[PDB]
Amino acid sequence: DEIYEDLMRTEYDKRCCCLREIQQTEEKYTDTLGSIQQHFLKPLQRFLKPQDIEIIFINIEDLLRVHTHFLKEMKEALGTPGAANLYQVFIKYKERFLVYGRYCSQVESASKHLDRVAAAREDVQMKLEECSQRANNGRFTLRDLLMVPMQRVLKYHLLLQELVKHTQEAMEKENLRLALDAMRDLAQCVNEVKRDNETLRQITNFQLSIENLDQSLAHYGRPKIDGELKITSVERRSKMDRYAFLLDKALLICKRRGDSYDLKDFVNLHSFQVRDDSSGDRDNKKWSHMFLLIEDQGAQGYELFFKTRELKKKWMEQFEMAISNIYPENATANGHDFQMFSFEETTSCKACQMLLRGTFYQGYRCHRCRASAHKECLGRVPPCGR
Ligand SMILES: Cc1ccc(-c2cnc3c(N[C@H](CO)Cc4cccnc4)nccn23)cc1
Ligand SMILES: [Zn+2]
Ligand SMILES: [Zn+2]
Repeated sequence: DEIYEDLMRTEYDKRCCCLREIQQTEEKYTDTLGSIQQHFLKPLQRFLKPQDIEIIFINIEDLLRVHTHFLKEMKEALGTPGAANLYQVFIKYKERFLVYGRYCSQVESASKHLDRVAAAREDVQMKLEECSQRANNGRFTLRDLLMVPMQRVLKYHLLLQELVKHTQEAMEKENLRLALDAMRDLAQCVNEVKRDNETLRQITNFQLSIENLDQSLAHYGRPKIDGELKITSVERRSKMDRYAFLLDKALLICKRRGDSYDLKDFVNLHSFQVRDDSSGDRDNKKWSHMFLLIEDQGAQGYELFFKTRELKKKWMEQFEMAISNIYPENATANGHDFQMFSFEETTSCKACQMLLRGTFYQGYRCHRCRASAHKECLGRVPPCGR
């Protein structure tokens, strides 16, 4: 991005040059956090209402407080001849940079609110231009500066990557790779928050469209796939034209009515299994591509028909992915009973002790002992009722 680019401006040169670059951009970034606080946050408190400040700036002050201490510890480690303790700074501050979670989640809606407050008031609109002049001579608006903290967290792993490449001492190279991994994890934490928020928006849209559904879709996990299909059942053997929404825990069978969809059948995937039918084959005919969805006690069996082989293939992989998410490998290992969970507060995995990243269905919780864990960590968790 152009705004970040403009704001941030021998074999062992490269190694030493990278250290200067890291320290320079960190000072430049901490001053930018200071600029938002002094030139925008304190003067706008006299204009905007307290709730508007809370929404637009979020925890910006706490970010500045964390980076003030980070730049101080960075300077001491880089200062000492050798800079061998630099890796320890990045490892310690990865856990301190958790404060970014709240920021990353709320920043898009803070930008939207800032636009609304400025559009409604020429008074605020003129004060926003005034602040930009006193801080950066109008080169950067508050709108662009509030997006800078997010651009910055995604740069740390690109900075340490270059430093690792140009480090020749095998022990310092190995220690810096631990700091590089920890920074690569921080960049993944951002993606999980953006990705989960987009899922939460998609769910909201589906609630609007689906009629006669008297339940929140958030209870069924993540949307998998949605689309037209033909359906058959044991008691009604003729193909019914339908629209289906597949989420991790449920399949909704609806009837399309322009934009609106009327719920006809609710299928709870905890009790159902997928069975392939290769009979409709070699893409012979439209609507001949079928698989079965059978209830685990033989109570019901649905035949699902799709227009093409490509479509049927895609739906089958998504049903497999959904049932694997309800019932993952080692879900009942060591006395536990791990089930899909959406965590409100910041939580760590009982097995690897790492964060359950994101804002929606981040992992699993055993209902018995209440231990939290990642999908791939279930078998490693301590036995239920230690
Ligand atoms: C740079 C960066 C660092 C960390 C994050 C980040 C990613 N996921 C979380 C998290 N998740 C919890 C569930 O454990 C729910 C939750 C989510 C968001 C806010 N508050 C609570 N807690 C703290 C931070 N988190 C994102 C970006
Ligand atoms: Zn884990
Ligand atoms: Zn348990």
